[PDB]
Amino acid sequence: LLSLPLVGSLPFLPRHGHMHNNFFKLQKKYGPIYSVRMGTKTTVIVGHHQLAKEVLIKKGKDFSGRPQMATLDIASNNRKGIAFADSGAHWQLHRRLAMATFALFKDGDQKLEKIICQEISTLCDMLATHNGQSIDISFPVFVAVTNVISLICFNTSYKNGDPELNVIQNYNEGIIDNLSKDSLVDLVPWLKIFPNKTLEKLKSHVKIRNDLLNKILENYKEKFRSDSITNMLDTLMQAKMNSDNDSELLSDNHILTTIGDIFGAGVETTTSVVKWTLAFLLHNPQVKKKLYEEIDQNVGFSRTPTISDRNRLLLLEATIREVLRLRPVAPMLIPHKANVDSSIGEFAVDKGTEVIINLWALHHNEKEWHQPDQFMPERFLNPAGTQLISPSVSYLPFGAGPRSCIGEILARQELFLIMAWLLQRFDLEVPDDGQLPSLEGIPKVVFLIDSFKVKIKVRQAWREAQ
Ligand code: HEM
Ligand SMILES: CNC(=O)c1ccc2cc([C@]3(O)CCn4cncc43)ccc2c1
Repeated sequence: LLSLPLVGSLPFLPRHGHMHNNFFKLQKKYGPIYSVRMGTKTTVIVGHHQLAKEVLIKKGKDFSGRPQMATLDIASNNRKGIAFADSGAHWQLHRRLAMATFALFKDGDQKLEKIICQEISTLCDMLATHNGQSIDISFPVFVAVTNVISLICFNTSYKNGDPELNVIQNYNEGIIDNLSKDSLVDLVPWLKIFPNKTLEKLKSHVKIRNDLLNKILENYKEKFRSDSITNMLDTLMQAKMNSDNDSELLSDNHILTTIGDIFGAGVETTTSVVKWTLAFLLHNPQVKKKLYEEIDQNVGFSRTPTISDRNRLLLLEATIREVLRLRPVAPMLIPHKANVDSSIGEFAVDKGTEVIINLWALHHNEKEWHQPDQFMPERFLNPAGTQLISPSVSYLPFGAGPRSCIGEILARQELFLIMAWLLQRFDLEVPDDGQLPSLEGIPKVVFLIDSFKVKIKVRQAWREAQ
Protein backbone atom coordinates (compact mmCIF):
# COMPACT_ATOMS: atom_id res chain seq x y z
CA LEU A 1 0.00 0.00 0.00
CA LEU A 2 1.87 3.00 -1.37
CA SER A 3 2.16 6.62 -0.31
CA LEU A 4 0.13 9.18 -2.23
CA PRO A 5 1.91 11.26 -4.89
CA LEU A 6 2.70 14.57 -3.19
CA VAL A 7 2.52 17.72 -5.33
CA GLY A 8 2.85 20.23 -2.49
CA SER A 9 3.81 20.56 1.17
CA LEU A 10 3.77 23.45 3.62
CA PRO A 11 4.97 23.18 7.24
CA PHE A 12 2.05 25.08 8.80
CA LEU A 13 -1.43 26.16 7.82
CA PRO A 14 -1.67 29.48 5.94
CA ARG A 15 -3.65 32.23 7.66
CA HIS A 16 -3.50 30.36 10.99
CA GLY A 17 -1.71 32.46 13.59
CA HIS A 18 0.82 35.22 13.06
CA MET A 19 3.34 34.49 10.30
CA HIS A 20 6.38 35.64 12.30
CA ASN A 21 5.43 33.32 15.17
CA ASN A 22 4.71 30.37 12.86
CA PHE A 23 8.23 30.72 11.46
CA PHE A 24 9.63 30.98 15.00
CA LYS A 25 7.78 27.85 16.12
CA LEU A 26 9.34 26.00 13.17
CA GLN A 27 12.90 26.69 14.36
CA LYS A 28 12.40 24.04 17.05
CA LYS A 29 12.08 21.43 14.29
CA TYR A 30 14.28 22.79 11.50
CA GLY A 31 16.83 25.22 12.96
CA PRO A 32 17.44 28.97 12.74
CA ILE A 33 17.60 29.09 8.92
CA TYR A 34 15.47 27.30 6.33
CA SER A 35 13.85 27.88 2.96
CA VAL A 36 10.48 27.57 1.25
CA ARG A 37 9.90 27.32 -2.50
CA MET A 38 6.83 28.82 -4.19
CA GLY A 39 6.86 28.15 -7.93
CA THR A 40 10.09 29.75 -9.15
CA LYS A 41 10.75 31.93 -6.08
CA THR A 42 12.66 30.71 -3.03
CA THR A 43 12.51 32.49 0.33
CA VAL A 44 15.01 32.11 3.17
CA ILE A 45 13.87 32.80 6.74
CA VAL A 46 16.60 33.65 9.26
CA GLY A 47 15.79 33.45 12.96
CA HIS A 48 19.04 33.82 14.90
CA HIS A 49 20.89 37.03 15.67
CA GLN A 50 24.27 35.83 14.36
CA LEU A 51 22.81 34.89 10.97
CA ALA A 52 20.74 38.09 10.99
CA LYS A 53 23.80 40.29 11.54
CA GLU A 54 25.53 38.47 8.68
CA VAL A 55 22.66 39.32 6.31
CA LEU A 56 22.24 42.87 7.62
CA ILE A 57 25.80 43.98 8.47
CA LYS A 58 28.73 41.78 7.46
CA LYS A 59 27.27 40.89 4.04
CA GLY A 60 24.87 43.83 4.14
CA LYS A 61 25.54 44.97 0.58
CA ASP A 62 24.97 41.42 -0.69
CA PHE A 63 21.42 41.32 0.73
CA SER A 64 20.45 44.98 0.31
CA GLY A 65 17.92 44.27 -2.44
CA ARG A 66 14.15 44.32 -2.14
CA PRO A 67 11.78 41.78 -3.73
CA GLN A 68 9.34 43.18 -6.27
CA MET A 69 5.68 42.72 -5.35
CA ALA A 70 2.62 43.74 -7.36
CA THR A 71 1.21 45.26 -4.18
CA LEU A 72 4.39 47.19 -3.36
CA ASP A 73 4.77 48.26 -6.99
CA ILE A 74 1.59 50.36 -6.75
CA ALA A 75 2.42 51.95 -3.39
CA SER A 76 5.96 52.86 -4.51
CA ASN A 77 4.96 54.04 -8.02
CA ASN A 78 6.99 51.18 -9.53
CA ARG A 79 9.77 50.85 -6.96
CA LYS A 80 10.58 54.54 -6.56
CA GLY A 81 11.05 56.06 -3.12
CA ILE A 82 13.29 54.44 -0.52
CA ALA A 83 11.67 51.61 1.43
CA PHE A 84 10.45 49.49 -1.50
CA ALA A 85 13.03 50.51 -4.10
CA ASP A 86 15.55 47.87 -5.09
CA SER A 87 19.18 48.58 -4.29
CA GLY A 88 20.96 50.73 -6.84
CA ALA A 89 21.49 54.32 -7.87
CA HIS A 90 17.94 55.53 -7.21
CA TRP A 91 17.70 54.06 -3.72
CA GLN A 92 21.16 55.18 -2.59
CA LEU A 93 20.69 58.76 -3.81
CA HIS A 94 17.28 59.32 -2.22
CA ARG A 95 18.27 57.54 1.00
CA ARG A 96 21.23 59.92 1.34
CA LEU A 97 19.14 63.02 0.65
CA ALA A 98 16.57 61.92 3.23
CA MET A 99 19.27 61.32 5.84
CA ALA A 100 20.91 64.59 4.78
CA THR A 101 17.64 66.41 5.49
CA PHE A 102 17.55 65.21 9.10
CA ALA A 103 20.86 67.04 9.56
CA LEU A 104 19.14 70.41 9.04
CA PHE A 105 17.14 69.76 12.24
CA LYS A 106 20.19 68.98 14.39
CA ASP A 107 20.45 72.34 16.16
CA GLY A 108 19.24 75.90 15.69
CA ASP A 109 15.73 77.17 16.34
CA GLN A 110 14.03 74.40 14.36
CA LYS A 111 15.92 71.88 16.50
CA LEU A 112 13.97 68.64 16.17
CA GLU A 113 13.12 68.80 19.89
CA LYS A 114 11.35 72.13 19.37
CA ILE A 115 9.20 71.13 16.39
CA ILE A 116 8.09 68.07 18.37
CA CYS A 117 7.36 69.82 21.67
CA GLN A 118 5.36 72.44 19.76
CA GLU A 119 3.01 69.76 18.41
CA ILE A 120 2.88 67.82 21.69
CA SER A 121 1.75 71.02 23.42
CA THR A 122 -1.23 71.21 21.06
CA LEU A 123 -1.93 67.50 21.60
CA CYS A 124 -1.94 67.91 25.38
CA ASP A 125 -4.24 70.95 25.38
CA MET A 126 -6.49 69.00 23.00
CA LEU A 127 -6.63 65.92 25.23
CA ALA A 128 -7.24 68.00 28.37
CA THR A 129 -10.65 69.01 27.00
CA HIS A 130 -11.62 65.33 27.34
CA ASN A 131 -10.96 65.38 31.10
CA GLY A 132 -12.99 62.56 32.62
CA GLN A 133 -13.97 60.92 29.32
CA SER A 134 -12.85 57.69 27.63
CA ILE A 135 -11.44 58.25 24.14
CA ASP A 136 -9.44 56.71 21.32
CA ILE A 137 -6.26 58.82 21.20
CA SER A 138 -5.40 57.51 17.73
CA PHE A 139 -6.39 60.57 15.70
CA PRO A 140 -4.97 63.22 18.10
CA VAL A 141 -1.55 61.52 18.08
CA PHE A 142 -1.83 61.05 14.31
CA VAL A 143 -2.35 64.80 13.88
CA ALA A 144 0.67 65.71 16.01
CA VAL A 145 3.14 63.45 14.19
CA THR A 146 1.60 64.44 10.85
CA ASN A 147 2.47 68.06 11.61
CA VAL A 148 6.02 67.18 12.69
CA ILE A 149 6.66 65.41 9.39
CA SER A 150 4.88 68.04 7.29
CA LEU A 151 7.22 70.60 8.88
CA ILE A 152 10.25 68.41 8.11
CA CYS A 153 9.05 67.89 4.53
CA PHE A 154 7.49 71.28 3.68
CA ASN A 155 7.94 73.66 6.65
CA THR A 156 4.13 73.66 6.90
CA SER A 157 1.54 72.16 9.22
CA TYR A 158 -2.23 71.81 9.55
CA LYS A 159 -4.41 73.82 11.90
CA ASN A 160 -6.98 72.11 14.11
CA GLY A 161 -10.00 70.95 12.13
CA ASP A 162 -8.33 70.97 8.71
CA PRO A 163 -10.32 68.33 6.75
CA GLU A 164 -7.23 67.30 4.77
CA LEU A 165 -5.99 65.47 7.88
CA ASN A 166 -9.04 63.20 7.64
CA VAL A 167 -8.43 62.62 3.93
CA ILE A 168 -4.89 61.47 4.74
CA GLN A 169 -6.06 59.24 7.59
CA ASN A 170 -8.59 57.65 5.23
CA TYR A 171 -6.15 56.64 2.49
CA ASN A 172 -3.41 55.79 4.99
CA GLU A 173 -5.90 53.28 6.39
CA GLY A 174 -6.93 51.99 2.97
CA ILE A 175 -3.39 51.50 1.68
CA ILE A 176 -2.19 49.67 4.80
CA ASP A 177 -5.28 47.45 4.74
CA ASN A 178 -4.80 46.50 1.07
CA LEU A 179 -0.98 46.57 0.89
CA SER A 180 -0.96 43.08 2.43
CA LYS A 181 -3.57 40.85 4.03
CA ASP A 182 -1.31 40.19 7.02
CA SER A 183 2.48 40.54 6.91
CA LEU A 184 4.25 41.51 3.71
CA VAL A 185 5.44 37.89 3.84
CA ASP A 186 2.81 35.69 2.17
CA LEU A 187 3.64 32.04 1.51
CA VAL A 188 0.82 31.50 -1.01
CA PRO A 189 0.18 34.23 -3.74
CA TRP A 190 -3.58 34.28 -3.20
CA LEU A 191 -3.58 37.64 -4.99
CA LYS A 192 -2.92 35.78 -8.26
CA ILE A 193 -4.95 32.60 -7.64
CA PHE A 194 -8.50 33.84 -7.09
CA PRO A 195 -10.39 36.84 -8.51
CA ASN A 196 -10.27 39.84 -6.19
CA LYS A 197 -10.19 43.63 -6.10
CA THR A 198 -7.16 44.18 -3.84
CA LEU A 199 -5.09 45.91 -6.53
CA GLU A 200 -8.08 47.96 -7.68
CA LYS A 201 -8.72 49.23 -4.15
CA LEU A 202 -5.04 49.91 -3.45
CA LYS A 203 -4.79 51.80 -6.75
CA SER A 204 -7.64 54.18 -5.89
CA HIS A 205 -6.16 54.98 -2.48
CA VAL A 206 -2.71 55.57 -4.02
CA LYS A 207 -4.33 57.84 -6.61
CA ILE A 208 -5.72 60.12 -3.90
CA ARG A 209 -2.36 60.31 -2.13
CA ASN A 210 -0.35 60.92 -5.31
CA ASP A 211 -2.83 63.64 -6.31
CA LEU A 212 -2.48 65.29 -2.90
CA LEU A 213 1.33 65.31 -2.85
CA ASN A 214 1.37 66.60 -6.44
CA LYS A 215 -0.65 69.68 -5.49
CA ILE A 216 1.79 70.35 -2.64
CA LEU A 217 4.87 69.82 -4.82
CA GLU A 218 3.38 71.87 -7.67
CA ASN A 219 2.42 74.97 -5.66
CA TYR A 220 5.82 74.74 -3.93
CA LYS A 221 7.88 74.92 -7.14
CA GLU A 222 7.30 78.69 -7.16
CA LYS A 223 8.37 79.08 -3.51
CA PHE A 224 11.65 77.15 -3.85
CA ARG A 225 14.85 79.19 -3.66
CA SER A 226 18.41 77.91 -3.96
CA ASP A 227 19.64 79.87 -0.92
CA SER A 228 16.83 78.53 1.32
CA ILE A 229 17.38 74.84 2.16
CA THR A 230 15.35 74.20 5.31
CA ASN A 231 13.31 71.02 4.69
CA MET A 232 13.23 67.80 2.69
CA LEU A 233 11.59 69.11 -0.48
CA ASP A 234 14.28 71.80 -0.66
CA THR A 235 17.02 69.16 -0.36
CA LEU A 236 15.49 67.18 -3.23
CA MET A 237 14.93 70.16 -5.52
CA GLN A 238 18.46 71.43 -4.85
CA ALA A 239 19.79 68.05 -6.00
CA LYS A 240 17.58 68.22 -9.10
CA MET A 241 18.88 71.75 -9.70
CA ASN A 242 22.58 70.95 -9.22
CA SER A 243 22.00 67.95 -11.52
CA ASP A 244 20.91 69.73 -14.73
CA ASN A 245 24.22 71.61 -14.97
CA ASP A 246 21.66 61.73 -12.44
CA SER A 247 18.69 64.03 -13.04
CA GLU A 248 16.65 61.08 -14.33
CA LEU A 249 16.77 59.89 -10.70
CA LEU A 250 15.22 63.19 -9.54
CA SER A 251 12.10 63.49 -11.70
CA ASP A 252 8.93 64.78 -10.05
CA ASN A 253 7.69 61.20 -9.65
CA HIS A 254 10.94 60.32 -7.87
CA ILE A 255 10.65 63.28 -5.49
CA LEU A 256 6.96 62.59 -4.81
CA THR A 257 7.37 58.90 -3.97
CA THR A 258 10.31 59.58 -1.66
CA ILE A 259 8.36 62.22 0.27
CA GLY A 260 5.42 59.81 0.39
CA ASP A 261 7.59 57.21 2.13
CA ILE A 262 8.75 59.78 4.69
CA PHE A 263 5.21 61.10 5.17
CA GLY A 264 3.83 57.59 5.58
CA ALA A 265 6.60 56.03 7.66
CA GLY A 266 6.89 59.09 9.89
CA VAL A 267 3.21 58.95 10.90
CA GLU A 268 1.93 55.37 10.96
CA THR A 269 5.04 54.04 12.69
CA THR A 270 5.14 56.49 15.61
CA THR A 271 1.39 56.52 16.20
CA SER A 272 1.40 52.72 16.47
CA VAL A 273 4.20 52.54 19.05
CA VAL A 274 2.56 55.21 21.22
CA LYS A 275 -0.67 53.20 21.15
CA TRP A 276 1.25 50.03 22.05
CA THR A 277 3.10 51.71 24.92
CA LEU A 278 -0.18 53.05 26.33
CA ALA A 279 -1.76 49.59 26.06
CA PHE A 280 1.07 48.01 28.06
CA LEU A 281 0.88 50.68 30.77
CA LEU A 282 -2.83 49.86 31.14
CA HIS A 283 -2.02 46.18 31.71
CA ASN A 284 0.87 47.11 34.06
CA PRO A 285 -0.25 49.77 36.56
CA GLN A 286 2.77 48.99 38.76
CA VAL A 287 5.15 50.12 36.00
CA LYS A 288 2.90 53.10 35.25
CA LYS A 289 2.97 54.17 38.90
CA LYS A 290 6.77 54.12 39.07
CA LEU A 291 6.90 56.19 35.87
CA TYR A 292 4.75 58.93 37.43
CA GLU A 293 7.08 58.98 40.44
CA GLU A 294 10.14 59.07 38.18
CA ILE A 295 8.91 62.11 36.24
CA ASP A 296 7.61 63.94 39.32
CA GLN A 297 11.01 63.60 41.01
CA ASN A 298 13.23 64.44 38.01
CA VAL A 299 11.21 67.00 36.01
CA GLY A 300 8.40 68.01 38.35
CA PHE A 301 5.83 70.59 37.28
CA SER A 302 8.05 73.69 37.00
CA ARG A 303 8.49 73.04 33.26
CA THR A 304 7.69 70.56 30.52
CA PRO A 305 9.90 67.57 29.66
CA THR A 306 12.89 68.14 27.39
CA ILE A 307 15.13 65.83 25.37
CA SER A 308 17.83 66.34 28.00
CA ASP A 309 15.53 64.59 30.49
CA ARG A 310 16.33 61.35 28.63
CA ASN A 311 19.33 61.07 30.97
CA ARG A 312 17.03 61.13 34.02
CA LEU A 313 13.83 59.29 33.00
CA LEU A 314 15.54 55.93 32.69
CA LEU A 315 12.53 53.71 33.40
CA LEU A 316 10.59 55.62 30.73
CA GLU A 317 13.47 54.97 28.32
CA ALA A 318 13.54 51.32 29.41
CA THR A 319 9.78 51.04 28.80
CA ILE A 320 10.11 52.24 25.20
CA ARG A 321 12.93 49.75 24.64
CA GLU A 322 10.75 46.94 26.02
CA VAL A 323 7.76 47.79 23.81
CA LEU A 324 10.07 47.86 20.78
CA ARG A 325 11.33 44.42 21.82
CA LEU A 326 8.02 42.78 22.69
CA ARG A 327 5.98 44.26 19.80
CA PRO A 328 8.44 45.35 17.10
CA VAL A 329 7.08 47.74 14.50
CA ALA A 330 8.27 45.28 11.83
CA PRO A 331 8.33 41.74 13.26
CA MET A 332 10.09 40.62 10.07
CA LEU A 333 11.69 43.91 8.98
CA ILE A 334 11.02 44.63 5.31
CA PRO A 335 11.92 41.64 3.09
CA HIS A 336 15.45 41.55 1.70
CA LYS A 337 16.85 40.14 -1.53
CA ALA A 338 20.28 38.79 -2.47
CA ASN A 339 21.84 41.05 -5.10
CA VAL A 340 24.53 38.44 -5.86
CA ASP A 341 25.27 34.83 -5.04
CA SER A 342 26.27 34.81 -1.38
CA SER A 343 25.85 32.73 1.76
CA ILE A 344 24.35 32.75 5.25
CA GLY A 345 25.97 30.49 7.83
CA GLU A 346 27.97 29.17 4.84
CA PHE A 347 24.78 27.91 3.18
CA ALA A 348 24.50 28.85 -0.48
CA VAL A 349 22.05 31.63 -1.36
CA ASP A 350 21.49 32.26 -5.06
CA LYS A 351 21.08 35.75 -6.48
CA GLY A 352 17.47 36.92 -6.41
CA THR A 353 16.54 34.80 -3.39
CA GLU A 354 14.22 36.61 -1.00
CA VAL A 355 15.69 36.74 2.51
CA ILE A 356 13.56 37.44 5.59
CA ILE A 357 14.91 38.35 9.03
CA ASN A 358 12.52 37.10 11.72
CA LEU A 359 13.09 39.88 14.25
CA TRP A 360 10.30 38.39 16.37
CA ALA A 361 12.45 35.28 16.83
CA LEU A 362 15.49 37.37 17.79
CA HIS A 363 13.46 39.27 20.40
CA HIS A 364 11.89 36.14 21.95
CA ASN A 365 14.91 33.81 21.92
CA GLU A 366 14.72 32.15 25.33
CA LYS A 367 18.50 31.73 25.54
CA GLU A 368 18.99 35.49 24.99
CA TRP A 369 16.20 36.89 27.21
CA HIS A 370 14.80 36.23 30.67
CA GLN A 371 11.09 35.37 30.35
CA PRO A 372 10.83 36.88 26.84
CA ASP A 373 7.01 37.01 26.73
CA GLN A 374 6.83 39.21 29.85
CA PHE A 375 6.68 43.00 29.72
CA MET A 376 9.67 43.86 31.93
CA PRO A 377 11.18 47.33 31.44
CA GLU A 378 13.55 46.25 34.25
CA ARG A 379 15.45 44.03 31.80
CA PHE A 380 16.99 47.18 30.25
CA LEU A 381 18.13 48.57 33.63
CA ASN A 382 20.88 47.50 36.00
CA PRO A 383 19.61 46.01 39.28
CA ALA A 384 19.93 49.35 41.07
CA GLY A 385 17.89 51.08 38.38
CA THR A 386 20.50 53.82 37.91
CA GLN A 387 21.64 53.24 34.31
CA LEU A 388 20.39 51.69 31.09
CA ILE A 389 21.93 48.40 29.92
CA SER A 390 21.87 46.22 26.82
CA PRO A 391 20.90 42.82 28.29
CA SER A 392 20.99 41.03 24.93
CA VAL A 393 22.79 41.21 21.60
CA SER A 394 19.66 39.77 19.93
CA TYR A 395 17.95 43.16 19.82
CA LEU A 396 17.54 45.09 16.54
CA PRO A 397 14.33 47.15 16.71
CA PHE A 398 15.49 49.47 13.90
CA GLY A 399 17.32 46.87 11.83
CA ALA A 400 20.94 47.46 10.92
CA GLY A 401 23.25 47.93 7.97
CA PRO A 402 22.45 49.32 4.52
CA ARG A 403 18.63 49.15 4.75
CA SER A 404 18.35 50.21 8.40
CA CYS A 405 15.80 52.73 9.60
CA ILE A 406 16.59 56.31 8.56
CA GLY A 407 14.01 57.93 10.85
CA GLU A 408 15.43 56.42 14.03
CA ILE A 409 16.45 59.73 15.64
CA LEU A 410 13.02 61.19 14.91
CA ALA A 411 11.15 58.17 16.27
CA ARG A 412 13.12 57.96 19.52
CA GLN A 413 12.67 61.66 20.28
CA GLU A 414 8.97 61.67 19.38
CA LEU A 415 8.28 58.55 21.45
CA PHE A 416 10.18 59.82 24.50
CA LEU A 417 8.68 63.32 24.44
CA ILE A 418 5.10 62.19 23.76
CA MET A 419 5.12 59.78 26.70
CA ALA A 420 6.95 62.21 29.00
CA TRP A 421 4.49 65.04 28.34
CA LEU A 422 1.45 62.74 28.63
CA LEU A 423 2.59 61.18 31.91
CA GLN A 424 3.42 64.57 33.45
CA ARG A 425 -0.08 65.91 32.81
CA PHE A 426 -2.55 63.00 32.59
CA ASP A 427 -3.77 60.01 34.53
CA LEU A 428 -4.34 57.28 31.93
CA GLU A 429 -6.62 54.50 33.15
CA VAL A 430 -8.92 51.68 32.06
CA PRO A 431 -12.22 53.07 30.69
CA ASP A 432 -15.29 52.67 32.86
CA ASP A 433 -16.53 49.60 30.95
CA GLY A 434 -13.41 47.81 32.22
CA GLN A 435 -12.14 46.61 28.84
CA LEU A 436 -8.39 46.22 28.53
CA PRO A 437 -6.69 46.56 25.13
CA SER A 438 -5.89 43.34 23.31
CA LEU A 439 -2.11 42.92 23.13
CA GLU A 440 -2.27 40.21 20.45
CA GLY A 441 -1.79 42.75 17.66
CA ILE A 442 -2.69 42.90 13.98
CA PRO A 443 0.20 42.04 11.62
CA LYS A 444 0.10 44.38 8.63
CA VAL A 445 2.94 46.23 6.92
CA VAL A 446 3.22 47.62 10.46
CA PHE A 447 2.49 45.58 13.58
CA LEU A 448 -0.69 47.37 14.66
CA ILE A 449 -2.77 47.15 17.84
CA ASP A 450 -6.54 46.89 17.99
CA SER A 451 -8.19 50.24 18.64
CA PHE A 452 -8.99 50.84 22.31
CA LYS A 453 -10.01 53.62 24.68
CA VAL A 454 -8.40 55.27 27.69
CA LYS A 455 -9.99 57.31 30.45
CA ILE A 456 -7.98 60.54 30.49
CA LYS A 457 -7.90 62.76 33.58
CA VAL A 458 -5.83 65.84 34.34
CA ARG A 459 -3.56 64.82 37.22
CA GLN A 460 -4.31 66.59 40.49
CA ALA A 461 -0.59 67.24 40.99
CA TRP A 462 -0.37 69.04 37.64
CA ARG A 463 -3.51 71.02 38.51
CA GLU A 464 -2.40 72.15 41.98
CA ALA A 465 0.64 73.71 40.31
CA GLN A 466 -0.14 76.84 38.32
C1 HEM B 1 9.48 53.10 16.47
C2 HEM B 1 9.71 53.53 15.23
C3 HEM B 1 10.43 52.75 14.10
C4 HEM B 1 10.94 51.50 14.05
C5 HEM B 1 10.98 50.36 15.10
C6 HEM B 1 11.51 51.31 12.73
C7 HEM B 1 12.13 50.17 12.26
C8 HEM B 1 12.47 49.93 10.95
C9 HEM B 1 12.84 48.64 10.39
C10 HEM B 1 12.92 47.31 11.17
C11 HEM B 1 13.10 48.81 9.09
C12 HEM B 1 13.51 47.73 8.07
C13 HEM B 1 15.00 47.40 8.16
C14 HEM B 1 15.33 46.46 7.03
O1 HEM B 1 14.53 46.37 6.06
O2 HEM B 1 16.39 45.78 7.10
C15 HEM B 1 12.90 50.21 8.78
C16 HEM B 1 13.07 50.80 7.54
C17 HEM B 1 12.74 52.09 7.20
N1 HEM B 1 12.22 53.05 8.06
FE1 HEM B 1 11.63 52.71 9.99
N2 HEM B 1 11.34 52.47 12.01
C18 HEM B 1 10.68 53.38 12.82
C19 HEM B 1 10.33 54.66 12.46
C20 HEM B 1 10.55 55.29 11.24
C21 HEM B 1 10.32 56.69 10.95
C22 HEM B 1 9.79 57.65 12.04
C23 HEM B 1 10.65 56.91 9.66
C24 HEM B 1 10.62 58.18 8.77
C25 HEM B 1 10.24 59.41 9.13
C26 HEM B 1 11.08 55.64 9.11
C27 HEM B 1 11.51 55.40 7.82
C28 HEM B 1 12.02 54.21 7.33
C29 HEM B 1 12.45 53.96 5.97
C30 HEM B 1 12.41 54.98 4.82
C31 HEM B 1 12.88 52.69 5.89
C32 HEM B 1 13.42 51.98 4.64
C33 HEM B 1 14.94 52.14 4.57
C34 HEM B 1 15.45 51.49 3.31
O3 HEM B 1 14.73 50.64 2.73
O4 HEM B 1 16.59 51.83 2.88
N3 HEM B 1 11.01 54.68 10.10
N4 HEM B 1 12.52 50.86 9.94
C1 LIG C 1 -0.95 56.57 2.19
N1 LIG C 1 0.39 56.04 2.39
C2 LIG C 1 0.68 55.29 3.59
O1 LIG C 1 -0.17 55.11 4.41
C3 LIG C 1 2.07 54.75 3.80
C4 LIG C 1 3.14 54.88 2.70
C5 LIG C 1 4.53 54.32 2.93
C6 LIG C 1 4.86 53.63 4.28
C7 LIG C 1 6.26 53.07 4.53
C8 LIG C 1 6.61 52.39 5.88
C9 LIG C 1 7.95 51.85 6.01
O2 LIG C 1 8.68 52.64 5.04
C10 LIG C 1 7.66 50.47 5.72
C11 LIG C 1 7.54 49.79 7.06
N2 LIG C 1 8.24 50.62 8.02
C12 LIG C 1 8.77 50.64 9.31
N3 LIG C 1 9.36 51.89 9.52
C13 LIG C 1 9.20 52.62 8.38
C14 LIG C 1 8.48 51.83 7.45
C15 LIG C 1 5.54 52.25 6.96
C16 LIG C 1 4.15 52.81 6.72
C17 LIG C 1 3.81 53.51 5.35
C18 LIG C 1 2.40 54.07 5.11
